[PDB]
Amino acid sequence: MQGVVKVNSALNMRSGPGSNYGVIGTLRNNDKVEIIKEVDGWYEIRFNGKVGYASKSYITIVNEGSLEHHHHHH
Repeated sequence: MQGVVKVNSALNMRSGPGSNYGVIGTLRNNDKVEIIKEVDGWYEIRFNGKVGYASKSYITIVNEGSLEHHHHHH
């Protein structure tokens, strides 16, 4: 499992799953991270030996049980 962060500039990381906790670090775009689990819609990721949560809007799950091959749109 590998999560991908998509942000125009940079996405802030938080110790708890909420904006109330506050930013504990800064994440860059195209930054591969390891997802531990999803709680309250928030994704648990680990970076630099630190554990926190990130917004699902800026995080896209890779291979979410996909199986389609050589798929073509329209």
